[PDB]
Amino acid sequence: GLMQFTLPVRLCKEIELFHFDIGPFENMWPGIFVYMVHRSCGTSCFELEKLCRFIMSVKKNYRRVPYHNWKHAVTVAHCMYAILQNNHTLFTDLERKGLLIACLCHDLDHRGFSNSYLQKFDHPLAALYSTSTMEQHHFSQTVSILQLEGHNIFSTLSSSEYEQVLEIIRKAIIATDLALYFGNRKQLEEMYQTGSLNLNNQSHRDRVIGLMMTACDLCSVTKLWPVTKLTANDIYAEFWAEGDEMKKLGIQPIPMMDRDKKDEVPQGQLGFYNAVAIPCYTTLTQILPPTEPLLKACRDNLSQWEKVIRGEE
Ligand SMILES: CN(CCF)C(=O)c1cnn(C)c1C(=O)Nc1ccn2nc(-c3ccccc3)nc2c1
Ligand SMILES: [Mg+2]
Ligand SMILES: [Zn+2]
Repeated sequence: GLMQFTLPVRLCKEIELFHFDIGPFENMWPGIFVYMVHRSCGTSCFELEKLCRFIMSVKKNYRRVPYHNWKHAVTVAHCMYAILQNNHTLFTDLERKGLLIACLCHDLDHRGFSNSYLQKFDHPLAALYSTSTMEQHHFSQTVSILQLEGHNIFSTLSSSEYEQVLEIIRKAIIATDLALYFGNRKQLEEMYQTGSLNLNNQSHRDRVIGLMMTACDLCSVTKLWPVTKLTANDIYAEFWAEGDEMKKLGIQPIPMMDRDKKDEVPQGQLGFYNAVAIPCYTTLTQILPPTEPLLKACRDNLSQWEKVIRGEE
């Protein structure tokens, strides 16, 4: 109390932009997160001692995989922060509180494998959670960490405020299951077009917060081209390892996961931008107009993948 986090000038300003890159200095990421909570939620949302202890236990439970790591957690929270700060007055006090935490926690204890690999390996998590296998695990890890002594950042909330925030976080985290995204965006499309979209309807906020989660989760496609391209390398490093593991189980992996089919990456990025990213950011921009720079940067990065195919890089 009276203790602002502040950042150096270039970060203080660039952090407000959608395309911000949190940088290679790991020891600055926790401070970057606290700075975003303090400015998004207020310096009174969380007891600093408890928040710091929660952040460090969350960090310790991300693994050293090439993509689904602690840098991803904080990257997906920064995007969510930019959305919240550019749409200040559309979100409740409890939403602003839950959603950044949801983003920090959304991939907790990920191992670098798809729900499909879990299910074909017959991993124990695939018997406990038949659909959204990893995403039910991530929420489960969030509640475990919140119940450690000194880790309950939500202590000051009423019984009912506490239940509403754990439920915002659960739905936020489940929505990051891209299998759920296609149906969620189709329904959001129809509802905005027929004019039936209603932000007082809790089931409508739910869908809208779910789309925000998919947008933040995919936010490597909204960065400066060299961030986009270099993150892609991490992303394939996991897909190809998964593919290698599929081959070990006696299963031909999908092309996306086969390191033998590297040559086709450019065209696979095009499919993903056209089938997933662009429609995601299009529908999001319709509903929250100030998110348009996510759409515009996604478009620039698609045209960069096109250039790759055309031999221009
Ligand atoms: C993390 N994640 C999934 C969670 F693990 C993602 O989808 C995700 C998030 N951000 N970005 C950029 C990605 C991503 O690149 N997605 C995709 C999605 C489909 N294809 N198909 C190919 C391909 C197909 C045939 C031949 C070669 C390649 N390549 C991709 C790449
Ligand atoms: Mg995930
Ligand atoms: Zn993620």
